[PDB]
Amino acid sequence: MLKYIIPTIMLMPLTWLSKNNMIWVNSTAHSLLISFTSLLLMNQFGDNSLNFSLLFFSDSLSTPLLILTMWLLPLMLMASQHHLSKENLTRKKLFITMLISLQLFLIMTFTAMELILFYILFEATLVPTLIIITRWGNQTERLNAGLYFLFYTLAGSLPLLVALIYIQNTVGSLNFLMLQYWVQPVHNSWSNVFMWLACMMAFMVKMPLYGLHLWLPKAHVEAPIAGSMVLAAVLLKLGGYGMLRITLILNPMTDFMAYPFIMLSLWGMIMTSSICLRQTDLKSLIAYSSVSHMALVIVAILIQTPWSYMGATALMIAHGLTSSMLFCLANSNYERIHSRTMILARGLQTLLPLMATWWLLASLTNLALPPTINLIGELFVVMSTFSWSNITIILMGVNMVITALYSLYMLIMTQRGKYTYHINNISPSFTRENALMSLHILPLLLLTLNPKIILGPLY
Amino acid sequence: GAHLARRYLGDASVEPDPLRMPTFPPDYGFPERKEREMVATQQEMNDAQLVLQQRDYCAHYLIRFLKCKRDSFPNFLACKHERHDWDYCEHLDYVKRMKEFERERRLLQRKKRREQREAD
Amino acid sequence: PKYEASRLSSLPTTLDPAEYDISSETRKAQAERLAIRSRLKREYQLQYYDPSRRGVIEDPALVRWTYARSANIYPNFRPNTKTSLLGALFGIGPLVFWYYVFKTDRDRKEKLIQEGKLDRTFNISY
Amino acid sequence: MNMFSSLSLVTLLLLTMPIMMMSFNTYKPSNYPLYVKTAISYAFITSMIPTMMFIH
Amino acid sequence: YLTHQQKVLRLYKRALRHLESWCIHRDKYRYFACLLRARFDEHKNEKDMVKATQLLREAEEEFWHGQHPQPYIFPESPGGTSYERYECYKVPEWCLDDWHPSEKAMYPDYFAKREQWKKLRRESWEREVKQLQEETPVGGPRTEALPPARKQGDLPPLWWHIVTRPRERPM
Amino acid sequence: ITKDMLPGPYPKTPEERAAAAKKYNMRVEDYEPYPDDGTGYGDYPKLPDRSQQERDPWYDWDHPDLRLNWGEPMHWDLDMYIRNRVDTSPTPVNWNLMCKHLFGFVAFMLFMFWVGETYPAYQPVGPKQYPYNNLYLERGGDPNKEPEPVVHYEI
Amino acid sequence: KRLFIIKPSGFY
Amino acid sequence: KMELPDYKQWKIEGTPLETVQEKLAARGLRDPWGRNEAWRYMGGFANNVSFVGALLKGFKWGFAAFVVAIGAEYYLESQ
Amino acid sequence: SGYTPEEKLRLQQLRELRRRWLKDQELSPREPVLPPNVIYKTYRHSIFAFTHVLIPVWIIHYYLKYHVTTKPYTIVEKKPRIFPGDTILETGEVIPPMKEFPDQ
Amino acid sequence: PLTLEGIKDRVLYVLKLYDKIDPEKLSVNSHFMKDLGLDSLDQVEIIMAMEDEFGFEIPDIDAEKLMCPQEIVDYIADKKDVYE
Amino acid sequence: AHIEPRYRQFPQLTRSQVIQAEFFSATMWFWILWRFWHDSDAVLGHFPYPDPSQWTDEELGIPPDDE
Amino acid sequence: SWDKDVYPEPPRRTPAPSPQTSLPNPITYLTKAFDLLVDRPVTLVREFIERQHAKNKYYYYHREFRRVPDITECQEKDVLCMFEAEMQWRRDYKVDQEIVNIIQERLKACQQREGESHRQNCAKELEQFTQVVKAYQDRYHDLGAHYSARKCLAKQKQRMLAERKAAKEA
Ligand SMILES: CCCCCCCCCCCCO[C@@H]1O[C@H](CO)[C@@H](O[C@H]2O[C@H](CO)[C@@H](O)[C@H](O)[C@H]2O)[C@H](O)[C@H]1O
Ligand SMILES: CCCCCCCCCCCCO[C@@H]1O[C@H](CO)[C@@H](O[C@H]2O[C@H](CO)[C@@H](O)[C@H](O)[C@H]2O)[C@H](O)[C@H]1O
Ligand SMILES: CCCCCCCCCCCCO[C@@H]1O[C@H](CO)[C@@H](O[C@H]2O[C@H](CO)[C@@H](O)[C@H](O)[C@H]2O)[C@H](O)[C@H]1O
Ligand SMILES: CCCCCCCCCCCCO[C@@H]1O[C@H](CO)[C@@H](O[C@H]2O[C@H](CO)[C@@H](O)[C@H](O)[C@H]2O)[C@H](O)[C@H]1O
Ligand SMILES: CCCCCCCCCCCCO[C@@H]1O[C@H](CO)[C@@H](O[C@H]2O[C@H](CO)[C@@H](O)[C@H](O)[C@H]2O)[C@H](O)[C@H]1O
Ligand SMILES: *C(=O)CCCCCCCCCCCCC
Repeated sequence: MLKYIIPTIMLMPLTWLSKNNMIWVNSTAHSLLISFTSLLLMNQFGDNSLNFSLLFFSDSLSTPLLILTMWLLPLMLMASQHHLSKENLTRKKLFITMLISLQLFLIMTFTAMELILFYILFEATLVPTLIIITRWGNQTERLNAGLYFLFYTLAGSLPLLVALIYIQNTVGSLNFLMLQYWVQPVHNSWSNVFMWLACMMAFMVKMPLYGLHLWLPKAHVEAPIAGSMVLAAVLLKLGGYGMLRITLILNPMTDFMAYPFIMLSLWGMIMTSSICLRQTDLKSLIAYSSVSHMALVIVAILIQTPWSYMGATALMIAHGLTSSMLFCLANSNYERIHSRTMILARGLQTLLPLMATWWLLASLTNLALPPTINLIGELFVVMSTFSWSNITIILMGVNMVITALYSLYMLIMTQRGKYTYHINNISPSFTRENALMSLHILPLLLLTLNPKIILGPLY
Repeated sequence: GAHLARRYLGDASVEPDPLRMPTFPPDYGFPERKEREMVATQQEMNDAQLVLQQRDYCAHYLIRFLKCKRDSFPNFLACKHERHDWDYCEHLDYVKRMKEFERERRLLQRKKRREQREAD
Repeated sequence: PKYEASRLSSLPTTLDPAEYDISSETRKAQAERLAIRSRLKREYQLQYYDPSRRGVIEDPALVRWTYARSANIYPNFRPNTKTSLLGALFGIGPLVFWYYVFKTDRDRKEKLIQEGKLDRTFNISY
Repeated sequence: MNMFSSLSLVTLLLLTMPIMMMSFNTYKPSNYPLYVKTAISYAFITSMIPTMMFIH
Repeated sequence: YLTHQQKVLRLYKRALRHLESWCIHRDKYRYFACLLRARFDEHKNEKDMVKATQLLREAEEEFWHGQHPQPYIFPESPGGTSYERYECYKVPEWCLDDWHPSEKAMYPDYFAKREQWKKLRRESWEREVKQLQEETPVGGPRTEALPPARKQGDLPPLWWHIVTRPRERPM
Repeated sequence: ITKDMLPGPYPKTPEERAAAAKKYNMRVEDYEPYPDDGTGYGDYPKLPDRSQQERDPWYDWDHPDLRLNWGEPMHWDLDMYIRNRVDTSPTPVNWNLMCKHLFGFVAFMLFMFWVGETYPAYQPVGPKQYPYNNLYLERGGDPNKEPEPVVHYEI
Repeated sequence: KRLFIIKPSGFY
Repeated sequence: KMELPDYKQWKIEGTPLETVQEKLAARGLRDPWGRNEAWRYMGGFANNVSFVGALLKGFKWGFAAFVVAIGAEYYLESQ
Repeated sequence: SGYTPEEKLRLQQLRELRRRWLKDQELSPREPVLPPNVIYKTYRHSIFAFTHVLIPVWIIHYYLKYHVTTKPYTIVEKKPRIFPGDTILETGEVIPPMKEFPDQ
Repeated sequence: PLTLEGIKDRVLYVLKLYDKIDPEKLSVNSHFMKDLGLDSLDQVEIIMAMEDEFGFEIPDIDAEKLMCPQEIVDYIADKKDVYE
Repeated sequence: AHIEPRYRQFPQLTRSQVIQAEFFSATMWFWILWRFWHDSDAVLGHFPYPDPSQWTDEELGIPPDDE
Repeated sequence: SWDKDVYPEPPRRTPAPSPQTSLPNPITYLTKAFDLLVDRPVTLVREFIERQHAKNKYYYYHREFRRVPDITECQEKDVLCMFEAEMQWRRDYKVDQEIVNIIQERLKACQQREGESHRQNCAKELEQFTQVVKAYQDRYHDLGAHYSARKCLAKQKQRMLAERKAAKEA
């Protein structure tokens, strides 16, 4: 992984030693080059994972998550450089440094062999993310959003640290390859119930699980666009990636410990989908849409079937591009009208025709139109939960109806109807904004031609 | 319709049950009853790929019609005579089913009329 | 047959008994209502028609609405009998209901599999 | 076989061609509606060939 | 807020439209349109207002009972089949300011004339505001009515968005 | 927007009620807040529960699509009452009567379908007869076994 | 006659 | 640009509008908008087919071609 | 009910402006200033058939013949119906006729 | 494709087919009440006839103000963007 | 245009539309008459429907009451 | 091109043209036009491409995996042996998935080929599919997403224990 870690680190001197007016050009060009080389991780084998060294490994789960992570950095830079234009030079370079450092922590997090190394980088991501929200958010509520984000995470993560250290004492290793062979079954006792909770709750909060999700709508409504993109696209998936790995050592106790969380997720996805129908803030609507989508991922991980694990992987990747695209779409309106209220600016299709097309394509992926990888992921989870229990189809089917209604309600409210008369500063879509939207949707749809690369190890 | 009023409004004990008929032995009142003859072999209907519901005692006419249709393409107005033969065979097949209903109806009526003898 | 209004079918204005009892007090009230609307209409129009204005005419009414629908709710929340029962019935109740529906269904299915009585002849995808 | 299958697929592929040309390669908005209408009429002809083979 | 006369005349027009929806045929509608006008005429000179209000009150109840459940609606009227149909083609005039210079170059004469309208709007704004200030009572405007231009060479205050509004069939 | 122009807690005193009405651009006589349970309405006005479809379509609204004027207080459930969603317009038939006829029609039809299922129509014919022991082999029967013969006689 | 059609900019 | 036909030609006589004017005359009423409807009952709008006439459009020539077509068929089957 | 004198005057003034504005939407003769029988009906149909039928059917047939049908079970046809009295091209076998029917 | 004179011709045409109006005393400036002796119910019917003539609705708030033929022409020309 | 609008009068018609409409109306009636001349069975009944009450007890195999 | 034993196909029996009409068959002429306008040009292009391929002949190989001791022979916690046994089991699992896929493809091809007689004429293919699905289910079903050779062996031993118990009491 040194061929990715080191060039990522080099982006920092690159940004700091650039000419004043070339910080965005240089950082964007070379982060795109790093993303190109990330495709070399597709050397996956049917039986063995790609095991580089004693520290780092990559398998079919972490590979698509790595490529998404390295793809997002250039997109984030493009998305940020307009609202940061008036910032002074040193504070721009600091902002870019936080983005680079987040990428560095993330690629190491998704490839760490040892669970305690994973924990430390898993936790290091809080610092740049918190700094980005509270320093470069626009509103007073960003300070409170930072605190909710910080302490929800640490409330669950500190128990995880104790559980992991306890496991290493008992088993002798936290190396994931070792744990695949030395894993022992988990017996019923109150000790193991709390071991199970300590091992899972930190990941549930990050997904987020319904009931522990209140931090998320705060964090998005307050974060700057780049903070929203990485928060939605990648940082939520730390929780999903965490469970997909740690559930290896929690069987067979997951048979019954999953029940409370499957119920919260199955009911939660309907509650949070219904909430989207009455949201007045466009960014808050997109944030609540993430909670509903990640509820499926939690259910998929908890029922532990080959089909559910494949659907969970595809869903995490697909939601990453869709949700980040939706935040970018909402931000482009915000840069003109400087408000997140959905009903403020309407009929925008009349004024911005091509942008309305990006809105349509993002909506259709959000509601999982076949054969998008959004639909592939959701369908695989639906297929596997039906085998878990036939009645889940009622809840899963109802959530599909609600998802269409709010996905198209958002499209109809902002794009259709009559334009607002007094909003006369809707300038034409910039080339930068159009390129930003295409760099989301084009790879998303191209993946429909070869879905296997985003289906994970169980493929 | 007429038969439906008799069963649903009149006496249902002397009307055939369409789902349970026949209820009397086929040789009851029918000395030396012949068997229905089948002209088409099982292998012939297998190669003709007849729909299973079409593999009845008229299948030889359907096979002859189907062959004519193929051989007369593109003239889709030919094989009317062959179509009529198959249609007519089906009509007689249906009339035979109508006689089975009437035979059962009269036997049921005879039984009740006889069971009045054994208690009058 | 008199009109029976409902929540989702209002009483027509022409059938409103009060639409014809327009006294000097009511006419005074109507004039005051029109005065507010005209005052707001003039404030809006002076910005809307201003040739040098490019942007959004911020509406305090819209700002108050979105604020009321979010930020102002918890500060005015009081845990009492009403909010506790609705909280318990709507938040906890569905989770318990679905737990028993699924737990009961899965217990039955597991028992059938353990006795070879559930037909899984061709079931090899899960 | 080879004519039946080829023509049945060319019917479907013909219908997608006006969509693909909207990628501006060979694009003449002068009369796109006539172009689309002509594509349907040609697809109808090509689809009758495998229909005739099924009828036969 | 509607006077008694306004209410009675609105009921007459509404009742004739629902009557025409029932009759369909022109000769039949003419017959019953005259019978209906006779009923309104039978009480035209009622002077005791209490009695007249009772007549109007009862007439509205009779109208509600006998209205067509699916009356004819003019296609472009609210609730009609063409209502708001062309709104998606109505583009505000300010959008033209954002045209690329090569787009404006295609209509040199249109954009020269447009520049004169913007000059007229700019030169007139301050006088428009001043007139509204000095003609509005101290408390504020009590109705939505706007005045005309008084002096010659002045424009009626707040004219731009009425004059330059989109055409009803903009394409 | 200053904090004094934002929604506040439920108004306790008549001076507060007069102040809240002013902030919302309403007559103090028309201003009525939601009941002061613990539900979080604060002092936001309670307006008539009417769809925007019910508003005059000929008035020159600032927002014609919403039928809203700039600066007028918005209904708490405005987003539920836009013209694309819940309509509360008066109906030519009373709501209660409308439910009786729709439910009654549905209930009658369901009853009569049960009746027609219990007393099916059919023709006066015997069963369709098939050769080769009711097509035992064609229907997939095991070649190695033997069905009890199904015999059909002439009539 | 022919009337100018007010459209948003299509150049970008 | 457009020449409107002379307005004096619109008379209610000879139309069902005349019948309505007689029914209203019995009661003492009058129909003042009658002439504004007259054009709908005059000219090329005067006579329209009945429902049976509408269904039987083209029956005369369809029947004529039928007789010739079957007359020819009998002639051929004769030879 | 009728326009007040002040309403009449304002409508008259707005009416003059609106009509001048609409008149100003007319395009001038040079606008837009743009930068720089039977047989001809056979040609368009001939070139269209070549680029939209012949070329696509060349591509599909090549694709089907040399890639799709070189793999098992990619194109599966229902086997032809065989009636009594038929001759098999592959073998030369002659299917026997059906029995002699009874008269009907 | 309406014109200002075409609208006037048809507005006067409809009024000349109304039995309560002397077709000779009718000018574009005649006031339905002061010059022609009609009442407010007659005014409603005239407006309804204009809506049928031109196939669109004139709301009661606007309709009640049109008291002469010329005002009807001006109203219709305004709604239909007729400038010649 | 080639067809000019009229005021309160029957519209202008072309010969082509009148003749084409009549020809296809006549084709509909020729087709119905021709089809009904050859295929009246499709409307009236292909085969006779028997009267079951007129079948003898011999052919139905109904034994006499004393058997 | 492919092994006919692996992907069997019954011999094909096409009837000969036996027309009973005097009208020309539009398909026959269209068939001739297709061979002239489409088949012949396509074949020439392919023959040219095959000429270039014949000049540059090179080979690839099907990888062969030697057998290694399986999980039953591995000592507890001996990762070095468990790793090779686990990798072999994972390869065999992928192969068995494709064996089932071959049998399902045979079954689906038979159903289409046999037309309306498929129910009687595809009994052999349906039997083989039924047996292979049963064997595959016994090996691999219910292992979960975190499956392994160890869990698969535990599943088998439970099945052997039940079969022993039933046999003994019987
Ligand atoms: C014995 C161990 C010592 C190890 C020291 C190794 C590094 C020594 C670096 C010495 C050169 C530093 O260079 C000094 O700082 C920066 C970075 O170049 C230059 O100025 C900078 O301006 C902007 C950034 O503000 C950029 O275009 C670019 O980074 C550079 O041009 C100064 O004009 C130069 O005087
Ligand atoms: C998705 C595109 C990604 C673009 C990435 C851009 C960076 C590319 C980095 C190229 C690295 C090549 O690295 C070097 O390649 C040469 C090929 O000449 C290899 O050369 C070797 O390959 C194999 C090794 O088993 C053998 O045939 C032989 O030993 C030799 O040919 C070296 O083993 C490798 O060290
Ligand atoms: C979102 C919140 C999620 C909450 C999830 C709650 C899950 C609850 C799991 C209950 C099972 C706990 O584990 C269970 O504890 C009991 C003690 O009570 C243990 O009981 C143990 O001690 C008792 C002594 O009393 C012995 O009789 C028993 O033989 C022994 O098993 C069991 O070994 C174990 O089966
Ligand atoms: C070929 C069609 C086959 C299906 C035909 C189905 C017809 C079945 C119709 C069932 C619906 C009958 O529903 C019934 O209607 C009558 C008529 O108002 C109602 O009658 C009641 O309401 C009316 C009006 O308020 C009042 O006069 C009074 O209160 C009472 O008569 C009943 O309260 C209702 O129950
Ligand atoms: C194998 C044969 C297939 C079917 C062939 C059928 C061919 C039939 C051709 C019919 C052509 C008729 O042509 C049309 O006939 C109608 C008859 O009313 C004439 O119409 C005539 O009567 C109508 C009123 O009844 C009026 O339009 C007018 O009095 C007069 O024109 C048309 O002027 C003539 O153009
Ligand atoms: C006789 O040949 C049977 C023909 C079927 C007649 C249908 C009768 C319809 C009666 C209405 C059904 C009411 C429910 C019992």
